Amino acid sequence: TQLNRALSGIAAEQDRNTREVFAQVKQMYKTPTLKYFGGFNFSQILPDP
Amino acid sequence: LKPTTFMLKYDENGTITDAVDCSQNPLAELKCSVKSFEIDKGIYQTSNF
Ligand SMILES: *[C@@H]1O[C@H](CO)[C@@H](O[C@@H]2O[C@H](CO)[C@@H](O[C@@H]3O[C@H](CO)[C@@H](O)[C@H](O[C@H]4O[C@H](CO)[C@@H](O)[C@H](O)[C@@H]4O)[C@@H]3O)[C@H](O)[C@H]2NC(C)=O)[C@H](O)[C@H]1NC(C)=O
Ligand SMILES: *[C@@H]1O[C@H](CO)[C@@H](O[C@@H]2O[C@H](CO)[C@@H](O)[C@H](O)[C@H]2NC(C)=O)[C@H](O)[C@H]1NC(C)=O
Repeated sequence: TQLNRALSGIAAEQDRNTREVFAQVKQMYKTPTLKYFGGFNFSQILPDP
Repeated sequence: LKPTTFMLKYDENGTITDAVDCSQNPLAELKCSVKSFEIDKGIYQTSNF
């Protein structure tokens, strides 16, 4: 059981790292339909619907 | 009588106040797991099958 905590202590704290990096946004924003802003082309960075 | 597992609670005077069958139902192993009658909200790893 001591070996189970030691992995489960890792496996949760490994899951904690992923939330802190990415989910720094409160709000989901829809991708704009204009993938071209003022001459700048964002096609390979935004996902394609 | 059966040879199974009990958790016992003693007072400050050495008197049994309470007990819980550790083989009764899946909640009651958890109280035997963490050594507490009162248990917080969360997910808790208990024994293998
Ligand atoms: C920003 O840059 C990106 C590059 O990453 C660019 O995305 C791609 O551009 C090409 C060319 O404009 C698009 O390809 C077209 O897609 C249609 C879909 O049916 C094809 O049929 C077209 O092919 C015809 O035309 C070609 C030359 O004109 C011929 O070689 C071909 O045989 C056909 O005759 C055409 O190639 C491609 O679809 C996009 N990519 C995506 C995911 O849309 C993007 O266009 C740039 N931004 C802007 C605003 O232009
Ligand atoms: C544990 O034993 C003690 C005695 O050592 C009990 O304490 C007494 O309790 C009575 C009635 O409750 C009081 O009038 C006394 O003042 C207490 N004495 C002391 C020294 O505390 C105590 O009640 C027992 N525990 C339980 C849960 O009953």
